[PDB]
Amino acid sequence: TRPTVRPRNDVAHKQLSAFGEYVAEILPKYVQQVQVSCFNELEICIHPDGVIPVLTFLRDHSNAQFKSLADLTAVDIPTRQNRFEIVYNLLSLRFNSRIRVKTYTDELTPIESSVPVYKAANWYEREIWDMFGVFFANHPDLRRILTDYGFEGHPFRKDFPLSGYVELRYDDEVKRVVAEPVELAQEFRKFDLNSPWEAFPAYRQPPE
Amino acid sequence: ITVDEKLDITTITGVPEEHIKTRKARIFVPARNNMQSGVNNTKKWKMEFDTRERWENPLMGWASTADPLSNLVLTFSTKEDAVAFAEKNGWSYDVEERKVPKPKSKSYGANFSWNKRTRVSTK
Amino acid sequence: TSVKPIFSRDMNEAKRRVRELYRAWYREVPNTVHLFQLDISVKQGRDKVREMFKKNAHITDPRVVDLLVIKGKMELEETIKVWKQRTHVMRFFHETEAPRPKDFLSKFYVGHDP
Amino acid sequence: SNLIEVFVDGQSVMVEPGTTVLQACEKVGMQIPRFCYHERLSVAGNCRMCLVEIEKAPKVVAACAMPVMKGWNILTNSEKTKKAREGVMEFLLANHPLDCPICDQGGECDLQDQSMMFGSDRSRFLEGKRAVEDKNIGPLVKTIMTRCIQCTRCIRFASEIAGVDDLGTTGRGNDMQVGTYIEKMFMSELSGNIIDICPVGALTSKPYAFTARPWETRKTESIDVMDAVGSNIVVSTRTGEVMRILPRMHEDINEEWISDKTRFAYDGLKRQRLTEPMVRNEKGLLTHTTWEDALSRVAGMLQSFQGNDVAAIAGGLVDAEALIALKDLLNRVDSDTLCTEEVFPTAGAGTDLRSNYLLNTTIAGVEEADVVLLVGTNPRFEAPLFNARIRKSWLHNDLKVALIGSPVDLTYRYDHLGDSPKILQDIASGSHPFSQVLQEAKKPMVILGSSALQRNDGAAILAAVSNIAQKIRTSSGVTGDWKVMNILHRIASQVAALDLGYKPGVEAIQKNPPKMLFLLGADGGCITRQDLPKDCFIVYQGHHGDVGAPIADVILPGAAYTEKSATYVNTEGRAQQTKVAVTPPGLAREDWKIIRALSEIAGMTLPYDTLDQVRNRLEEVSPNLVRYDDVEGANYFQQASELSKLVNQQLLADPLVPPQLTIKDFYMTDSISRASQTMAKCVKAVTE
Amino acid sequence: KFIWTNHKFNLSGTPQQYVPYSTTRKKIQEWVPPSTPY
Amino acid sequence: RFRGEHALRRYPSGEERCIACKLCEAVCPAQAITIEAEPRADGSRRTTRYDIDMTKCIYCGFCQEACPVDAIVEGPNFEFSTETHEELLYNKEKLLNNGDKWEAEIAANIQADYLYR
Amino acid sequence: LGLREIRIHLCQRSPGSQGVRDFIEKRYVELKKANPDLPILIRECSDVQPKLWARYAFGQEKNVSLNNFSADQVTRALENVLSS
Amino acid sequence: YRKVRFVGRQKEVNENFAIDLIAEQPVSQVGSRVISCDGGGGALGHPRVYINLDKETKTGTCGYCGLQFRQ
Ligand code: SF4
Ligand code: SF4
Ligand code: SF4
Ligand code: SF4
Ligand code: FES
Ligand SMILES: [Zn+2]
Repeated sequence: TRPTVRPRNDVAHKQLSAFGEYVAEILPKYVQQVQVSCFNELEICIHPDGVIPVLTFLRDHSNAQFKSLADLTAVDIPTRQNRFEIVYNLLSLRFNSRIRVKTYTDELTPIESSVPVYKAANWYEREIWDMFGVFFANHPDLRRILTDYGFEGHPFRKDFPLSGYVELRYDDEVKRVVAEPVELAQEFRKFDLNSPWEAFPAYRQPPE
Repeated sequence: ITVDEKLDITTITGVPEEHIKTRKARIFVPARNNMQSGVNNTKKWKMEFDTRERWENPLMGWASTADPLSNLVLTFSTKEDAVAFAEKNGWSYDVEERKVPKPKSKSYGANFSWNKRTRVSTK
Repeated sequence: TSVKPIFSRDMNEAKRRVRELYRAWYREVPNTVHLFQLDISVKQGRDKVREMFKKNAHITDPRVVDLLVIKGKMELEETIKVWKQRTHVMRFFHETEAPRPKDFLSKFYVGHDP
Repeated sequence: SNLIEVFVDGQSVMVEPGTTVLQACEKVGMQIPRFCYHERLSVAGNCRMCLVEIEKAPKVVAACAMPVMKGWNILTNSEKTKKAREGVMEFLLANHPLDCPICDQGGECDLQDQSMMFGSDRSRFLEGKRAVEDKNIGPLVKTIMTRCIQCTRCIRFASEIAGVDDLGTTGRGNDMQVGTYIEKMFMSELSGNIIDICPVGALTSKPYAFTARPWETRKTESIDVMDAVGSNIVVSTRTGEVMRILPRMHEDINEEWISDKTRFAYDGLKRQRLTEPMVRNEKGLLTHTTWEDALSRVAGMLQSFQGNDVAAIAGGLVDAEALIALKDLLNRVDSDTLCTEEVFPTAGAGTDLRSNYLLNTTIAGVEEADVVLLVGTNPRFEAPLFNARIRKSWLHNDLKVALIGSPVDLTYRYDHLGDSPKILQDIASGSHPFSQVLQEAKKPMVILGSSALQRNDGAAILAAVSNIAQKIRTSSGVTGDWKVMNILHRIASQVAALDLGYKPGVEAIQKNPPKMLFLLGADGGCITRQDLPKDCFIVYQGHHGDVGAPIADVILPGAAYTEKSATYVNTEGRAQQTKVAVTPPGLAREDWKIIRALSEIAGMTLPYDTLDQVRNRLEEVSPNLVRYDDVEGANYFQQASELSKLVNQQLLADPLVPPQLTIKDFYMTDSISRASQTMAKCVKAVTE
Repeated sequence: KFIWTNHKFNLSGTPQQYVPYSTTRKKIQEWVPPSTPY
Repeated sequence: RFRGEHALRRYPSGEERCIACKLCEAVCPAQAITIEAEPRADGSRRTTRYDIDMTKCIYCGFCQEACPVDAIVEGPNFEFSTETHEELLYNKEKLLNNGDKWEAEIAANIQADYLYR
Repeated sequence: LGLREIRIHLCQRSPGSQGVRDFIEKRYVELKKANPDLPILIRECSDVQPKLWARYAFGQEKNVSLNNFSADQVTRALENVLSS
Repeated sequence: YRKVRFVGRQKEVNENFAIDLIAEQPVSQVGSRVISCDGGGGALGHPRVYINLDKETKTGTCGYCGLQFRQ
């Protein structure tokens, strides 16, 4: 359009269009939506039964290696009727390309863990257990990482209010370092910044 | 397989402490801070909790407080999935209603009459 | 209910699993009372455990009971070993915290509707 | 049938033949930028800020005011629309001062929430900026007319609803101002309501003026109780204190408008307030006490007295939850003898099914009526929003309005029919014209106000107008049912109180001398200690100390209307639960929980503790106090009208005069009106 | 103008240590009872 | 351009350059500032209370650059180290004293550096 | 005392309550012509089991539940309490 | 009740006040219609705002400027 606006290219917008066309053509048991990101990236929606095989198809092949697990993460979403969102991410070292694996889930429904396929996701899966409560099945070592020994909230989800319940202190009443109910010395003001007029017309929701 | 069909109501417990039975939630549609006129602030069912005491911190005047919830708004898409979250964690609630205005009948050019009463001036 | 379970199937393997780990905790009360050098009476540590299991008996569903197992299974890692430095164990015994009124008239003198 | 299929943005939608491009594009969910157009006003085309590029046309039109013909292609986002919105809204942002450090609409103003989203990116003027001067209007409305985008929205307000034609358009070209040419003050009811209308920072609030910016407040919805219809507000707390309140735009009451008294009276919440229980000290002294002294003090006297020597009056602004703990405490001891402050005559009915005691035509049926007659009331200064609905329905279709008694100033052309009670008796017959237009009416409406019914001849005028309400309904009546006879009020918590099963009118205590009274009325002096017997005690329970708290034995504090989850009932039987904003200061408490700790320290202990158990006790007595905001169809008063013919009291000889002054009676009325000094500061500016 | 004389210091307790305080008017201003006569 | 102790400048012959426009408090990332204005009796609006914690102060430079009327300035003196937590809370009438102990220091700095920003 | 008053509840529709909708037509103006002391209450909508409360003897409740009577059963089931 | 925190602490408070130090200004006069005040020097001080000085005759200290300005 002008300077200070990002120039795109149609090369990678056509190749990454054409490449992952046949990842839905040759495993149509699991893959249920594929969409191309406008900034030349790929997302591929996978039913949670296909957590191990579509990785295992990728893990070794001649046409799509994807041998580096960069980032396993997890997002929680109320109002979805299935809460969470597990997002895998991989790296084709032979090819310089990215693809993300977005598998939805719920709390009580377990997920078959990707420990045997990648040994990178040993610590990326003990962590998500602590922060949301997703129970990854048959994990070789499931423990308590990044939290204290007394938290029972799984705090990175939307039901845990920002400051905790267990604000700590010391007393000389015996020797110990003891807990207490939470007691702030300031309100933590909550500002309101969401301004009207619906500035974005392209992403507009259907009218209803 | 082992899909073991049955029906039992999903209620979870253990994660908060005592604020299950003490606090009734509140689901409402927010309605248009009237000093302006943009209607993007609507269109999302939210929930919000009760307000409790705010005393004064007797060294400055900072309105310090307990009541650790006190700042939680969630944004739900609809009524159908509004109440479907107050039960799964299991606290009480009360539901408001969405209000949409009269359709309505306005017509410029009706401000000038022969025998009617709507006739404006000073413009 | 179309979702696979964790360990149990229906009401019987679950309610023998929860009776299994109780025999672990009943054995591993009088060990930590000297393994941390904490000076109370040993019957206090057994009263807290038989208090704690009766709390959750309102469940009418499997794999919720199985979720509480995993929390109960995990604590025997830290507690039977030495990973809590005398302080994370003693938080179950609210010694410091003042007593709550829990009767109507005593709330009315002190506190705006807790 | 009867629609035009019109394609917005290349997508079909079906609109009536005669809507606008504005409303039709607002049907598929788009907001064209609006300045000169509010819904509840008329329509003008004098800012040119909606510019749609209609497809297959050279020119560009305004979507505010034009019809929609056979199916166009309303093309909103194009490359000619976006060259116009960006070009119009560089014009007005030129001649404009460089505020937003100090202008008070720094959070919402629509030269600011357009001009990031739509509109330009930088400025090219580069010097100029004409500067007109301000003036005064009243001690409500700070007026800086430098800012002034001249959208003519405040001026079309005055010629509309608030019918004082006072503002104008004075000048030619760039040289014009808006305000009143002479130095006349502009003040009525609904006078401070323009500061919501004003789309930039010209008209802004005087008492709020420089306190806080609006991204910090905590909006919690609530309902206001100073008046008959209630309200629909939203309070705005900063750090635990009320800053200012707004309307909330319920579609039947407070269409978007709020009353002026209900807006500027939050100061009386926090000025002159009682915070603690106080002990007797035997003289005219009255000193504070710790909370566990004065509980069994008054609860000692409950075990002594019995029978009708103890009573209670309650007629102010307390809810319908602290009026159940009173009724189940005084009637488990079997001593009822209790009444409200308000006087309402009962002849054949009044507590049972009430038959006209709620306003039978609702507010949404007022716009459907054709001939409205109303007697014995000055509807302007009591329920003003009901008056504005008449003002709307007198316009926009035809209406014929007559009034009986006391020639006053209503803004629409009524006719003073007569001024005596004897006009009512003759209009039961055919005489003194309009005489049969009520008989020739298709949807009648005959309002009695509660100003005349308080008098000594109330049982006559109740039965007199019910006769002519019977006379019309037995003719045809309307088509159709169309309930006719109705009434309004001027005390908020009366319909909530009376339909719990109380009695109306202080007469039962007016005959006998009971010893101890509980005052929740209270500030109206319909009972003094002189009308009482000797210095036997009365215990007072309230939150203000104006009249009745100095003359008292032991006072107990309470929370006012922004501090407790409550229930109130307007004149249609809706139930509008107010919610918590601030927790009450000091040792004050909620009203209905001091009653149980009065009960439980005494003998009888009530079988309910929490607020949900209170509302089930409500649902036992009256099941329509949990049916929130719904008006059921139940009239049942053909039986009541013949049974109300039982009492044969006659009229009197006095003109049906309302208490209200020119304005001045409007300000200082209830309790919060009295302590609020801004009412005290806007009352001396009227008289001068 | 409005400059100080020579200098100052940040003295932890000199005995002067500035001991910060509140700078507002009280909020609710509770009502006082009537006088000793009736 | 160094960052350090806080100050509030004022005009030639004094006006307390602040106008309580509420921006230096809306972009503190750490929510240190606590302003409560009131219409002062002359008609021009000012502050009543102004509070900056010196412990939540994360030392951005976001107060220094959000101000339109050019008042609150991160002043160039790291002299600190008091002995009580009750002390590092600042009021309004500390900052002015701390902002008029020097203005020969500060106004030599801003005149050199306002040409870039 | 006893007694003080009674409370006639009903529903506007769901026509199993239709005994009271004739009872008001038959015995209210004949009913309340007798007893010009007792303020018997009529309220809005129970929507199911249109009960009839009585309240007397230091505030004690006595609730018959007429679900679907005739117009003559409601005529005679009121003087069970009105006599006593 | 509150005054015990500065027992032996000297209670350091402000000395000069600008609650009213406006009034010692020789309020400027021009004999014109509208004047600019970017007061305090260019590229510093408050932004430029144009005030109408026609009453009988003052301006109003610009809202920002504080200094009494008139004709
Ligand atoms: S007060 Fe100002 S913004 Fe409002 S209508 Fe008049 S000129 Fe326009
Ligand atoms: S009215 Fe508009 S232009 Fe004037 S200060 Fe407010 S936002 Fe800025
Ligand atoms: S320095 Fe600027 S941002 Fe801070 S209070 Fe003063 S005017 Fe507001
Ligand atoms: S330096 Fe940053 S964090 Fe500290 S007070 Fe200034 S803006 Fe706030
Ligand atoms: S934009 Fe308001 S007049 Fe067309
Ligand atoms: Zn200036």
